[PDB]
Amino acid sequence: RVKMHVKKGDTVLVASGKYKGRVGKVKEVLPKKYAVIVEGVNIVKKAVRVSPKYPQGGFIEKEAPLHASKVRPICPACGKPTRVRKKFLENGKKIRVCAK
Amino acid sequence: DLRPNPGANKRRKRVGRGPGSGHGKTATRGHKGQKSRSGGLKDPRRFEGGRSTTLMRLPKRGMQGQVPGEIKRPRYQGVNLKDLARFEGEVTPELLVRAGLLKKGYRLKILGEGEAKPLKVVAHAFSKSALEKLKAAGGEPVLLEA
Amino acid sequence: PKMKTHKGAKKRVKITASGKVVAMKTGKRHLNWQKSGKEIRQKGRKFVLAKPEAERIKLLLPY
Amino acid sequence: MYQIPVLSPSGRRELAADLPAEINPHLLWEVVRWQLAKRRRGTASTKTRGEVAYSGRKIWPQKHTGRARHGDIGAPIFVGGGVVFGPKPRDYSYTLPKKVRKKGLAMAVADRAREGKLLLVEAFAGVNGKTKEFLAWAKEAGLDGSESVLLVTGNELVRRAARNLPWVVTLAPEGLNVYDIVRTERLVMDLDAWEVFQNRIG
RNA sequence: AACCUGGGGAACUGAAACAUCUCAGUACCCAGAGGAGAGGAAAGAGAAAUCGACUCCCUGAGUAGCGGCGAGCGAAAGGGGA
RNA sequence: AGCAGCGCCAGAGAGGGUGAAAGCCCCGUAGGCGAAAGGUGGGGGGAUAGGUGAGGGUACCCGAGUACCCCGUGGUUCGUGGAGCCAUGGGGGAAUCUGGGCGGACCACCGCCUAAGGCUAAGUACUCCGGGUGACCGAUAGCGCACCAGUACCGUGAGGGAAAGGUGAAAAGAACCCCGGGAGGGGAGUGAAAUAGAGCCUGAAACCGUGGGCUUACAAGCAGUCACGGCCCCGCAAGGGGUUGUGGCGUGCCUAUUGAAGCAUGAGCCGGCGACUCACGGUCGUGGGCGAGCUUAAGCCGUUGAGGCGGAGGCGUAGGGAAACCGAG
Ligand SMILES: [Mg+2]
Ligand SMILES: [Mg+2]
Ligand SMILES: [Mg+2]
Ligand SMILES: [Mg+2]
Ligand SMILES: [Mg+2]
Ligand SMILES: [Mg+2]
Ligand SMILES: [Mg+2]
Ligand SMILES: [Mg+2]
Ligand SMILES: [Mg+2]
Ligand SMILES: [Mg+2]
Ligand SMILES: [Mg+2]
Ligand SMILES: [Mg+2]
Ligand SMILES: [Mg+2]
Ligand SMILES: [Mg+2]
Ligand SMILES: [Mg+2]
Ligand SMILES: [Mg+2]
Ligand SMILES: [Mg+2]
Ligand SMILES: [Mg+2]
Ligand SMILES: [Mg+2]
Ligand SMILES: [Mg+2]
Ligand SMILES: [Mg+2]
Ligand SMILES: [Mg+2]
Ligand SMILES: [Mg+2]
Ligand SMILES: [Mg+2]
Ligand SMILES: [Mg+2]
Ligand SMILES: [Mg+2]
Ligand SMILES: [Mg+2]
Ligand SMILES: [Mg+2]
Ligand SMILES: [Mg+2]
Ligand SMILES: [Mg+2]
Ligand SMILES: [Mg+2]
Ligand SMILES: [Mg+2]
Ligand SMILES: [Mg+2]
Ligand SMILES: [Mg+2]
Ligand SMILES: [Mg+2]
Ligand SMILES: [Mg+2]
Ligand SMILES: [Mg+2]
Ligand SMILES: [Mg+2]
Ligand SMILES: [Mg+2]
Ligand SMILES: [Mg+2]
Ligand SMILES: [Mg+2]
Ligand SMILES: [Mg+2]
Ligand SMILES: [Mg+2]
Ligand SMILES: [Mg+2]
Ligand SMILES: [Mg+2]
Ligand SMILES: [Mg+2]
Ligand SMILES: [Mg+2]
Ligand SMILES: [Mg+2]
Ligand SMILES: [Mg+2]
Ligand SMILES: [Mg+2]
Ligand SMILES: [Mg+2]
Ligand SMILES: [Mg+2]
Ligand SMILES: [Mg+2]
Ligand SMILES: [Mg+2]
Ligand SMILES: [Mg+2]
Ligand SMILES: [Mg+2]
Ligand SMILES: [Mg+2]
Ligand SMILES: [Mg+2]
Ligand SMILES: [Mg+2]
Ligand SMILES: [Mg+2]
Ligand SMILES: [Mg+2]
Ligand SMILES: [Mg+2]
Ligand SMILES: [Mg+2]
Ligand SMILES: [Mg+2]
Ligand SMILES: [Mg+2]
Ligand SMILES: [Mg+2]
Ligand SMILES: [Mg+2]
Ligand SMILES: [Mg+2]
Ligand SMILES: [Mg+2]
Repeated sequence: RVKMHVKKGDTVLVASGKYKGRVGKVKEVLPKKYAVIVEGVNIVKKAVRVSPKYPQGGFIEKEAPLHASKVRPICPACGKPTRVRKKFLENGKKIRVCAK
Repeated sequence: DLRPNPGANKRRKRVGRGPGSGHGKTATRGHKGQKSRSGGLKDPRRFEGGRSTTLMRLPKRGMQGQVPGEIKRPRYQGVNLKDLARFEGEVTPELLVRAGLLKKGYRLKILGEGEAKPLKVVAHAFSKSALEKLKAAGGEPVLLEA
Repeated sequence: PKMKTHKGAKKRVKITASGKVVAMKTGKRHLNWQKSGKEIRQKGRKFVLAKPEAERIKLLLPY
Repeated sequence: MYQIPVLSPSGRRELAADLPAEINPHLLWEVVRWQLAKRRRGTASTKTRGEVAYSGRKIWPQKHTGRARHGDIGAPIFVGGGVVFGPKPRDYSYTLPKKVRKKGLAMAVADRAREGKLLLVEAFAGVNGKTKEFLAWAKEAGLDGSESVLLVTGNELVRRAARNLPWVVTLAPEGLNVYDIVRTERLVMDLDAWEVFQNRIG
């Protein structure tokens, strides 16, 4: 509960810092930390790997989660605050003026 | 006129003294110096001679008390007819207390200094002297009875 | 919290409208015997105090 | 002083007043000091060696131990121990003589008039509680927003308007008080209020 | 937890010793009550042919009085309030 | 998010967060809406239990080991006092309104009230609990506990009772090579920064060390100071800094004392903790408001860091006397 926010698995712009500007599908949202994942901060883990299984495990420059606040959702007009509007039955989220 | 300088009036200067210092008031306290300068001293007004007090003097106050004590009894408030001149109309217990110089003191007694303005002045008692003062220029009406 | 008046003093000392402190003279209640008329006549009246007079007033308070 | 600017549709009709002439600088202070002490919460407390937790067991013999004589760990020489003359909570209020409060109110409002900044108004065209309206009314009124303003008014909607403006201090008429008056640059008040200010004194 | 009521109930200490007195009906022990507990519709007040249950605050008042009349202790009625 | 440019919102410019300093990014804020279920709920409504008349006669009833009296005590402002009132351990022991109790011994008068059965909301007290706010603390503070604390540990036991918070924006937590058994390091790498590298922000002092400058093995010392001189260093020089050779001078600090370098007290050293406060009431002084006046207390209304109402009451305007009383005396 309450832990909910800005977006979810979908499409998003990053008004952040390093990746200020970039846009991308949020392949991840973890609310316990308040952090999403797009394709922005993606830094390098020199690490072999933690668990011995699967010998090699990757220097992978994997996708470093973001403060869920540095990303904004987006439509025809890109990057808008979200409004919540009620249909005739449910709750769908209109945007700064558009919808979806 | 703003919060800068509506400041205190060049002299209400709050400034308590501090006795831990090194220069001012120092090893000892504000004063001190010695011993029996610690947590207290016997009184020292009324009390400590160290000896037989200067209540060598002696109760005269005949009628100090009695178990049930104070005896209710009509007390009279002296008001001069010099502070009477202060107005014109019909001066009465109600009035002198209603504003000024009576104050619930069950009984009005006009008396004494000043010159009497010719007028009615009800009260519970007058001065042999003040009865004159005004009786020689106006109405003296006396207290209640029943 | 509110000093209490000192009843012992109340019971034996008046503070005069100017500010003096009056007491009955000591010495007139049984040392008595043969003492001049003067002696015990003189003892009959009130006197005025001094430095303890100030000590005195401190007690008689709401008084 | 005397002639104070009034507003209405029909224009500036500068009406007069009977506010003091002399401003006791000090007295204002006395009142502002007072408004500010009475508004305190007592709230700061600390534990004497009494309220502190530790047992009272005298910590050692005090003899032939050859450590320094001691009682309980509660004692303030001890770290963790109880505080000495640390603050208990308390009432900071005092009753400033009414007459003094009154003088001050006058003199405050007084001060601001002689300067010029006092403006009684009326033509509150700022219909409903919508900043943008009062913002407009403020414009065509000589309230650039450049100077701090204590709007005093009965009109709760006018109140609603000014509210969220950083340069403004809305406040019902009876709320008039000297800290606030001085606290600010311009005094602007509804005539219905300056009437009630004249009630408390006029 | 604390608050409350009843049964029981200290001493240091103060009095510049101390015993009455004080500390204090406090500390504590015990029984009970509860969202409170007590008190409560006059065999009352106390001096006005007056008031009109009870409880709480302001006041009365450090007054009335109590007191090895020491140290100290310390009301009520009435008045303003809830 | 700073600076700049041009905009907008505001019943919302409380506050928090986001890589630093954001009304407009995020969570909020103002304003406004919501309960099937459980709890609460006379505030509104309804109903039931109950309740309400006037005169005359009658003298039936109106709370018993009770009133009352005495002995012993308690409560009260009341300490045996002139000692009532209320309460009651012991003894005696009534009446039913021609009854009884009280109004401070007692009596007479006048007046008040109806004991010896019980119940009664509100106003009041408190704070384990939830929330809001702070001229409240900021890890030796604040609760004993910000941390896995009533723990560890200590006591047979009652019981006592600690210490211990902080990488970074993100773990990106340092692959890989090298020396080493490891630890730990050196490179490489990440990071804005790694003397931010993992009890890792800042990182003071005591304390230990390495390098450099001046200095010291015929010299006497509260360890410094004054002078001159040599050396080293900064500046073009006039100058300054460091060091100390010789000469002059020179009895630590605090405490306590007639008197301390004192062979009197205290102190290994450093860091942090550590002692004249507040409340009420007095009394002087002082800044100010008002003035023969001045001032409100609880509280009520307002607000939600707005004030106002509230004269009960207090101080003052008359003193003197033990008092009755009299009164500028
Ligand atoms: Mg941004
Ligand atoms: Mg002492
Ligand atoms: Mg002697
Ligand atoms: Mg005088
Ligand atoms: Mg004679
Ligand atoms: Mg008095
Ligand atoms: Mg204790
Ligand atoms: Mg403990
Ligand atoms: Mg030792
Ligand atoms: Mg503490
Ligand atoms: Mg209690
Ligand atoms: Mg003693
Ligand atoms: Mg003693
Ligand atoms: Mg003593
Ligand atoms: Mg008890
Ligand atoms: Mg219960
Ligand atoms: Mg309640
Ligand atoms: Mg109850
Ligand atoms: Mg009961
Ligand atoms: Mg009855
Ligand atoms: Mg009763
Ligand atoms: Mg009647
Ligand atoms: Mg004696
Ligand atoms: Mg007592
Ligand atoms: Mg109330
Ligand atoms: Mg109340
Ligand atoms: Mg514009
Ligand atoms: Mg901000
Ligand atoms: Mg809903
Ligand atoms: Mg609702
Ligand atoms: Mg109710
Ligand atoms: Mg009906
Ligand atoms: Mg019926
Ligand atoms: Mg009949
Ligand atoms: Mg009996
Ligand atoms: Mg009797
Ligand atoms: Mg007794
Ligand atoms: Mg008795
Ligand atoms: Mg006795
Ligand atoms: Mg009797
Ligand atoms: Mg009996
Ligand atoms: Mg009688
Ligand atoms: Mg009779
Ligand atoms: Mg709480
Ligand atoms: Mg709380
Ligand atoms: Mg605190
Ligand atoms: Mg701690
Ligand atoms: Mg620590
Ligand atoms: Mg805790
Ligand atoms: Mg053990
Ligand atoms: Mg790792
Ligand atoms: Mg390495
Ligand atoms: Mg390799
Ligand atoms: Mg091996
Ligand atoms: Mg390791
Ligand atoms: Mg840095
Ligand atoms: Mg560093
Ligand atoms: Mg390590
Ligand atoms: Mg380490
Ligand atoms: Mg270091
Ligand atoms: Mg060098
Ligand atoms: Mg040599
Ligand atoms: Mg050098
Ligand atoms: Mg020595
Ligand atoms: Mg020594
Ligand atoms: Mg010694
Ligand atoms: Mg030390
Ligand atoms: Mg030693
Ligand atoms: Mg004081």
